[PDB]
Amino acid sequence: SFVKETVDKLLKGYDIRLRPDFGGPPVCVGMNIDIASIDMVSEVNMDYTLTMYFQQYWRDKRLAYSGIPLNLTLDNRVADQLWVPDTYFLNDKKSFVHGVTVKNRMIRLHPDGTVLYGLRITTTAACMMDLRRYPLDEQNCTLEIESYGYTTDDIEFYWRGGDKAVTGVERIELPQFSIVEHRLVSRNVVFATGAYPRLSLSFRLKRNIGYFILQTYMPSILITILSWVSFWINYDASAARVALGITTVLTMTTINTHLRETLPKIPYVKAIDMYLMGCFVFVFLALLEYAFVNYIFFGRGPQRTDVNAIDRWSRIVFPFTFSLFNLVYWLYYV
Amino acid sequence: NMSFVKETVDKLLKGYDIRLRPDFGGPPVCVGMNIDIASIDMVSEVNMDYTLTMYFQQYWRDKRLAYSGIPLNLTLDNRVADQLWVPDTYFLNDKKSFVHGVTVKNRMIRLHPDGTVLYGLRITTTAACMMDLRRYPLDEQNCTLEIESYGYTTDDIEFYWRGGDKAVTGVERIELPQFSIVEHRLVSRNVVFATGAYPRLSLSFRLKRNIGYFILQTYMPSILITILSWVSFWINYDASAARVALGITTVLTMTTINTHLRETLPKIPYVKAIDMYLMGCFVFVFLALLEYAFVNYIFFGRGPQDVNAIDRWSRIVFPFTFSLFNLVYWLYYV
Amino acid sequence: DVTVILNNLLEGYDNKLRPDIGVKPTLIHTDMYVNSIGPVNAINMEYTIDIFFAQTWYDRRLKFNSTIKVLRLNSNMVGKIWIPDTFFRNSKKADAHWITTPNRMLRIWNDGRVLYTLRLTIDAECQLQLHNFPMDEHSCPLEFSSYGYPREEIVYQWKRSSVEVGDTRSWRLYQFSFVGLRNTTEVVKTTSGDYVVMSVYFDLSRRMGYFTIQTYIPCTLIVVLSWVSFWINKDAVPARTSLGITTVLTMTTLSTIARKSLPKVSYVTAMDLFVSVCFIFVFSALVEYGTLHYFVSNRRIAKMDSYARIFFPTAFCLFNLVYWVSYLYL
Amino acid sequence: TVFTRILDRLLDGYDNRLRPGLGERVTEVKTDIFVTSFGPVSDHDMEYTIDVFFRQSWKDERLKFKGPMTVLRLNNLMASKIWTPDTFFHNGKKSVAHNMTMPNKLLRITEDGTLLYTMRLTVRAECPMHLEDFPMDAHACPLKFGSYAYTRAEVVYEWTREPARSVVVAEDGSRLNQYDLLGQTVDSGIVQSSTGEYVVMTTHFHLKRKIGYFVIQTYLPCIMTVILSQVSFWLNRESVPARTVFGVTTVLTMTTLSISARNSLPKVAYATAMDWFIAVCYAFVFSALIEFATVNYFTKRGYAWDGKKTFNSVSKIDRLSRIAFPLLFGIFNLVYWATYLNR
Amino acid sequence: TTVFTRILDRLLDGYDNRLRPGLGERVTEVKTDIFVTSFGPVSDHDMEYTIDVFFRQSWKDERLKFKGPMTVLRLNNLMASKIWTPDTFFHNGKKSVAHNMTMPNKLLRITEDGTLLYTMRLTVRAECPMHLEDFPMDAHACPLKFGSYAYTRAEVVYEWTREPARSVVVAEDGSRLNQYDLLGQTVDSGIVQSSTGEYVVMTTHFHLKRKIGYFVIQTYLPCIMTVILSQVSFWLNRESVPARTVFGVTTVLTMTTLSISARNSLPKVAYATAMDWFIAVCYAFVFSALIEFATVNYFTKRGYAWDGKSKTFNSVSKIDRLSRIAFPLLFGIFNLVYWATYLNR
Amino acid sequence: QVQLQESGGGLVQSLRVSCAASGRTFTTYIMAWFRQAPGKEREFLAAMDQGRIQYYGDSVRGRFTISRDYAKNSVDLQLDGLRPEDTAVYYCAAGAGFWGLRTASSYHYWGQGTQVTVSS
Ligand SMILES: *[C@@H]1O[C@H](CO)[C@@H](O[C@@H]2O[C@H](CO)[C@@H](O[C@@H]3O[C@H](CO[C@H]4O[C@H](CO[C@H]5O[C@H](CO)[C@@H](O)[C@H](O)[C@@H]5O[C@H]5O[C@H](CO)[C@@H](O)[C@H](O)[C@@H]5O)[C@@H](O)[C@H](O[C@H]5O[C@H](CO)[C@@H](O)[C@H](O)[C@@H]5O)[C@@H]4O)[C@@H](O)[C@H](O[C@H]4O[C@H](CO)[C@@H](O)[C@H](O)[C@@H]4O[C@@H]4O[C@H](CO)[C@@H](O)[C@H](O)[C@@H]4O[C@@H]4O[C@H](CO)[C@@H](O)[C@H](O)[C@@H]4O)[C@@H]3O)[C@H](O)[C@H]2NC(C)=O)[C@H](O)[C@H]1NC(C)=O
Ligand SMILES: CCCCCCCC(=O)OC[C@H](COP(=O)(O)O[C@@H]1[C@H](O)[C@H](O)[C@@H](OP(=O)(O)O)[C@H](OP(=O)(O)O)[C@H]1O)OC(=O)CCCCCCC
Ligand SMILES: CCCCCCCC(=O)OC[C@H](COP(=O)(O)O[C@@H]1[C@H](O)[C@H](O)[C@@H](OP(=O)(O)O)[C@H](OP(=O)(O)O)[C@H]1O)OC(=O)CCCCCCC
Ligand SMILES: *[C@@H]1O[C@H](CO)[C@@H](O)[C@H](O)[C@H]1NC(C)=O
Ligand SMILES: CCCCCCCCCC
Repeated sequence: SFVKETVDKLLKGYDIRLRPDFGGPPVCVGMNIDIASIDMVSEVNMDYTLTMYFQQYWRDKRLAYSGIPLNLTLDNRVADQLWVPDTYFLNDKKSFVHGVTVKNRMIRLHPDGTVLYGLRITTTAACMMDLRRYPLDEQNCTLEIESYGYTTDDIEFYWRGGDKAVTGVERIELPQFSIVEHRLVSRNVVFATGAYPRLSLSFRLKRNIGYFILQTYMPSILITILSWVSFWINYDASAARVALGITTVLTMTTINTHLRETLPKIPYVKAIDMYLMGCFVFVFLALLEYAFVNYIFFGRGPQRTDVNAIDRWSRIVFPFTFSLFNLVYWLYYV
Repeated sequence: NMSFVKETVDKLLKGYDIRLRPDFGGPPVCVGMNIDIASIDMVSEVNMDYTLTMYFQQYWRDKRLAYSGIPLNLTLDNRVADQLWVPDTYFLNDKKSFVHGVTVKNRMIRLHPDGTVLYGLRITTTAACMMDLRRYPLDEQNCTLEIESYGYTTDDIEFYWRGGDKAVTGVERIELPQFSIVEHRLVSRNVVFATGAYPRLSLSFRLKRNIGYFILQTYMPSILITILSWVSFWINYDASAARVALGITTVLTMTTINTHLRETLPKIPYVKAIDMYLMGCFVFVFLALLEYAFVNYIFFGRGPQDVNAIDRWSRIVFPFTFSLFNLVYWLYYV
Repeated sequence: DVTVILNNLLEGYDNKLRPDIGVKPTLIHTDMYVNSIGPVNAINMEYTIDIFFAQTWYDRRLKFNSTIKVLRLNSNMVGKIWIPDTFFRNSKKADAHWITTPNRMLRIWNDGRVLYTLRLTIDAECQLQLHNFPMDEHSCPLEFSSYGYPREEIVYQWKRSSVEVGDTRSWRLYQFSFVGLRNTTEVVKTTSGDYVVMSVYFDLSRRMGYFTIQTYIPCTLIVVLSWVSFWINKDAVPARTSLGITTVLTMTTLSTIARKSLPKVSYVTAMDLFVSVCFIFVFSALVEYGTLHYFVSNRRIAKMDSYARIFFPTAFCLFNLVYWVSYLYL
Repeated sequence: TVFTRILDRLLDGYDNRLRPGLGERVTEVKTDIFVTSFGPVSDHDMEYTIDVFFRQSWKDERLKFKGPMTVLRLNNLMASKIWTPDTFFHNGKKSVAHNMTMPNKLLRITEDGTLLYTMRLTVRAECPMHLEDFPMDAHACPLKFGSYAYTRAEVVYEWTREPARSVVVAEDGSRLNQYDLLGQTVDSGIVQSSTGEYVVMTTHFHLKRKIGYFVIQTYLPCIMTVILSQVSFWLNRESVPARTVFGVTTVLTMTTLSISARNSLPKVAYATAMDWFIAVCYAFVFSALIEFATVNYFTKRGYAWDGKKTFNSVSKIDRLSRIAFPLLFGIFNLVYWATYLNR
Repeated sequence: TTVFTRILDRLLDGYDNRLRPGLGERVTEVKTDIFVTSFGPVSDHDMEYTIDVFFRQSWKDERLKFKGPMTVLRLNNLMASKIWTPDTFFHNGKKSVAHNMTMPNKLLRITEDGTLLYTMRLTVRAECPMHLEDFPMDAHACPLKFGSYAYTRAEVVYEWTREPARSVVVAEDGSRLNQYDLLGQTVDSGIVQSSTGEYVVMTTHFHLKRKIGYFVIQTYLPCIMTVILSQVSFWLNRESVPARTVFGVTTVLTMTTLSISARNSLPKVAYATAMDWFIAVCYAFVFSALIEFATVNYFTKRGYAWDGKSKTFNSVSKIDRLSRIAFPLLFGIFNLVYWATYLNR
Repeated sequence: QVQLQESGGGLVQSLRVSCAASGRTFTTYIMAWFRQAPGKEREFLAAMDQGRIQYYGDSVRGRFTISRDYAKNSVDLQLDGLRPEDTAVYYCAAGAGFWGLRTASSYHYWGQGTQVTVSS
């Protein structure tokens, strides 16, 4: 009864087209975010999807009321009758506000004129990713918050709560990543026309290497080791060393082609391609080694170093070079 | 000058009732249609439909919208279409369609002094196309687009192709990924029923599938594997390791070709022309390996209780039968 | 008659204000009817569910004195009266239904009781722990609360027939089996305030019939198949080498299927452990012959095949005993 | 002139929030469905698409009128101010009401007061499936619809004609690649819920899968691969490398076929009829190599018989395997096919 | 405060948004410029690309002249929908999005003299037809054509605000391409003719060159090594019949595996690309290496090879000697012809 | 062999010049016309891409008309108001328009050329 009179009085004569303090100091808009979840980190599309509770705080003297000590929570449809900041996300590709059962939006008024405006937004933000070190890569994805049509002479942005403005990051579980840290940046984009407010929220994602050890690196190492067994097989066993050598080449090809089908399509050379190619060369050279051994004994036999010396030399250089190749690879990318 | 145009438009829209068709109590209003096709894409064999974007124009005369004193055609804002009468034209085989709305709704309303109204739309529609793929990939397809009036018979509305055979343009500028448009036709006919005849227009294409990719990736590798299985006939019958390894690896190779083409090609769960050829080649390499087992059993099993005749016989029959199989196959589907 | 009653109720009615605003919290009784639980998408860590969501509260502003006991209406009057802003907290995507008309129901009794039901399809979020895959069990939740009204303004409460299900066989669960259902209630503290959150937990257990036939048995047979070399004469170098290396190639092919329907989690699942150990067994069988061939020809040791005929079958049976006990029972 | 006047007076004092005959009778809605095309069936999603012309006819005495006209066609804006049945599909997932180029709805009013409501819809509906007999499986996909907010005491549904002739499918309205539309069964019943008892109209479409694709792609390659494994029993026991390579490459061939066979089938956690067939074929190919391991264990002389000392006799294990293995596989096929084709 | 409110209400009294400025008097000239914030991913399978732009349009409307203390008027988005704006659409656009999160990303500004500035943020998905005959050594010029949908050349004309080269600005970090390299863009305007009249079209072409390094390591190098591997068998002794037979057949199987995977990385087109011919030639070479051994084995008289201690033994096949030279030479000649054909375009 | 045969032209005091394309379909290629004055340079005249967008040079804007017959795979040039300055060799070009559709270096397929002589 009494609340109905006060609420109707506030909206009577309200001009949505005018910001608070239209001719005076810029309206200070504070923002804090609660990250509900993060998912769909796509290396192919170079973007990510996060759901969050985006809340904006500002003061409007036109909406101040007296005689009621309560904080009036109004129906979400009243937001269309009030002024709200023109906040948008610069790197957002596709975003929406959830509308079940009703539109996920809140308007809460305070007796001093403070307005709390909350939205539940699922946005897909573009993230430029450098995958030359994939899978041992660390990514930095941001979210840019800006005002579309207001300069710092009219609106100002700040993180409400300082470094605690963004909450819920520590509870995010990514199957392929781990959030090392997050940062909050509040800067003005100074241009010739004027300064524009901007808030930046950035996450540093570190890819987990455990998946690739079991599926990529260990299978490639064991197949490469098996190709060295032919060095201990007698050189006369032509049908055995060739069969052992050519099947490991086929096995390496099967591993390489399978990974190309299950991993994301990133058409440039990555750290995972160099290792697979290196292992493919080693099994290629192992089969080539016996061909040199076979040709020396048989091809240059009747015409007439030593046949057994090549195999004995290869029993040391091949295990040594592959370990040296791994040592260079793992130090360079870590 | 401009102020005169403003009052003329107000007079035309004063008293206009969008619930009445032109010549409501008289002869049916003739609606002339022409289509400018922008592109055809996503011709899906799995979903049996294709997606096309087109400029859809409709012409009809409305004497209520006749103006004098202005020698110009009045191109009005696209939002004026909601204040006029437009035909209830729908696409019968349409599965999913929309009108582009960037930067505004892509529609036009152009008025002519005699009363002729031009109503153009930019529509992207996914139209159903039932495909007979028994001859895939050596097949032809006939995809149509049906245009009908939802609630008006031939007594109220009539359709015709404005310009005759030149009504539809842009067909020859289309470049499909795996097809080639041979010809297109325009059909105007009435759907006769007991209640009455309903106008209908039909635009149809004839798609011819390109064969270059299938020759290089499906037929030629399968032919080479089949020819390789005949090498066993020129190896000595006592070379069990050589002939069996050659025979059983070609069977494995044919299985690799069949199973991987199953994943690559669209999922069409019935027997096609591509499946018969792959199955035919699989049987031939199966019989080549089965041939050696008969040869080996004769010499060693029934031996103690000539084996060059079966190999000499196979050196001719297998090349001859496979060529005959190709002759019957390519004459049937071409 | 009825039109006058409807017009009178809407006259002087402000839908921006909840019933009993400033007096007492609005008590809401909620019921849910699970029409079907859709497929569980482990890759995206989510599941689909279709429900009929019912809410009941009291609005004294809607009392009417008449011979009619209850007004039974369609979705037309939904936007005219106050409606709770209930939203599903763990929903990635939710949609109501509109064919052929908005699937909503509004019923108002003469004493002011309002019943509001609607049909929803919800893609809720479920964090799956796959350490025991494919012998894993999950309890996927479904939480909802008021978006803007704290615990001092809107209080939710389960009715007696809180959650009801129909034919569990008609559901679209291919990989999981419904094995139970629970409902809870708690208070969650956020920046805006303290909210009453109601949760429904659906217990799911994966079925291992497909993985036994496709992975566990073919992998076991190949490991047994690699033991055939131990009974082949050591002089048959091409036979034992080709048998050993082809089993490794076949085992590599089977290792592809291990990670097919699950996300790229970076911890060793039960399926990965079995496949990797089976790969090591066939790997060691070929290495065993390479050592035997070298010492006998190229250079206890001579009896290595005798011990390999016993140790390899014994070690694999010991592994299976430890593997199938630590996961099925412990 | 007169046509315009009648349209204006129809909605005078009309309340679209109230069904016809509220407190007087039970609103009777007569419905019939014309299926223009039975769309594709998604086994992975367990849903089927269908495009229909949904016709609904009822009587509303508040819309009577007098004039020379007999049937009144209504504008869609005017048709949205008139009460219409709240029909919804119980098993529908996400249905699309076509809006190109205008809303595909039509409302006709006769002078008697009868209304005819026709709309064109694409309906995606849940079709639960039990694929334990895949690919020799048959399904009855249902289509259930009824009122949402009105119980049977207020709104009832009837078919316009006899139920067999109240659902019409076009001659070429079949968009099924893997199934065959045997026929449809039309019935109606009562469903009781927590809010009341509702009239439900049901239509069951009967589908049967085509087995021809799976025979050429899966069954024949598996059968021929097994025969190749059993072929090695006719090779001489002295050729150890030949019979060893033969045994393991057929195992690898079966592994390749088993993997590709489960790609076509939607991901279910239970064993289908095709899974059991491949599992048995895997055992037969596996047992063929185990059989040679036993034969090789009793071979004395490495050399084999020549054209013209002593030679190894033909193994009794090989002789019995040339009969027992082909016979057991033949018996299994006779049992396997007679089990599922008699379903 | 009240002065600002009065001008906004006074502006639209008598205004008719259905009529373009200067209707029947002059041509409505629109000055446009585009700032590309990100040139998004290019989809080879769909033959389309995504682009994020700030689209600007400027024109003069004498009906909106105002006098007051302020020189620039900022309009609410509701009021901006009551004023005539150009019906600019993208001719090759497929499905574009006008962002409205959290508010409509539009801005209409009016100067005192009646000049309007209209900036909007758009995500445009445009079709880019491609000739993939030279894949993966192909280059494309993806266009971006826009103009008026309803107004002919005699009613509305579009122009670039500045010199056309400087009118379209791409951000330094704009490129979001994994497989292509954005070399630059050319800006031009032209005239199109349809069944509804002559229209002015503003075109921008983005020039993309595909990266080749990925296909060299994944496809080209393994194929070359496999062909070299098949030719390695020519150095084995002719008496190793099982060894050279397994060598020959397994290289064919290895090539078959590589060929299938390499096609899965290419969009589904039915014509022959440049990589298809390279694999087909490599397939022929590996096929011939096994046929060559079949000819060598057909003349091997004795089943025993030479021994270290030393009877007559088989000689080195004259077919094998020539194959050690012809096959490496023919494959090397093919590589020079293949690369010089496509890298010189 | 892909060739761009050019017909028409000759001694003209309205002149229409055609360009027949054989050996390759240029439906999705940009077909352009170029003029080469004696010793000066090669000058862009007109072009038309797949979308029928017409481009013209400043010196011939509104004077020359370019039309493409997508069915017959040919491009025609309509010359009106000819001047002695236009007396030069006219070429027919087709290319993908890489790095600008006005640069001569962007076109690969070139016609044999046609000589047009204007005498007043
Ligand atoms: C950024 O931009 C985006 C857009 O790009 C924007 O999203 C849009 O947001 C607006 C709201 O701001 C949405 O509009 C509402 O839509 C409600 C229904 O939504 C469903 O349907 C949408 C399509 O609308 C058609 O169908 C509905 C019914 O299904 C019908 O009501 C409409 O009139 C319309 O019908 C036309 O088309 C159909 C065919 O489709 C024809 O059959 C028909 O003949 C007619 O031609 C659809 O788009 C929606 O999908 C979207 O959302 C879902 C999630 O919900 C998502 O999954 C999808 O992907 C997609 O995004 C969805 O299916 C509709 O009920 C609302 O109507 C209200 O309110 C309007 C306000 O103007 C009012 O005019 C109406 O009358 C009505 O008032 C209520 O309605 C109650 C319910 O019916 C009723 O009980 C009340 O009585 C009252 O009705 C009347 O009230 C008056 C008194 O006021 C009384 O006199 C009368 O008698 C009567 O009782 C509203 O239209 C829009 O749909 C969104 N679009 C999209 C694409 O999302 C986004 O919000 C923007 N963000 C920001 C921050 O700015
Ligand atoms: C999966 C099979 C498991 C079998 C497990 C059981 C395996 C098992 O018991 O093998 C022993 C025997 C081997 O028979 P096989 O013919 O292979 O071996 C002969 C046998 O050892 C004779 O005794 C030898 O004669 P002798 O030394 O000169 O006097 C003869 O020497 P040679 O003169 O020819 O050189 C050998 O070749 O097989 C059976 O009796 C078949 C039983 C029915 C087997 C039914 C199988 C279905
Ligand atoms: C794809 C190849 C198709 C080739 C088709 C044509 C194949 C074809 O004609 O083969 C026959 C011959 C085989 O020669 P090759 O050296 O392989 O075989 C020797 C040859 O048969 C001698 O005649 C034998 O000596 P003789 O009889 O006791 O005196 C000698 O026995 P031995 O002394 O060692 O005990 C054999 O080893 O080849 C050529 O001459 C190569 C010509 C150029 C071939 C160029 C091919 C590019
Ligand atoms: C769960 O629901 C039942 C009714 O089904 C109710 O009795 C019980 O109290 C509820 N539990 C909680 C914790 O609310
Ligand atoms: C004289 C050598 C013949 C070699 C034949 C190799 C296979 C040919 C298949 C037709």
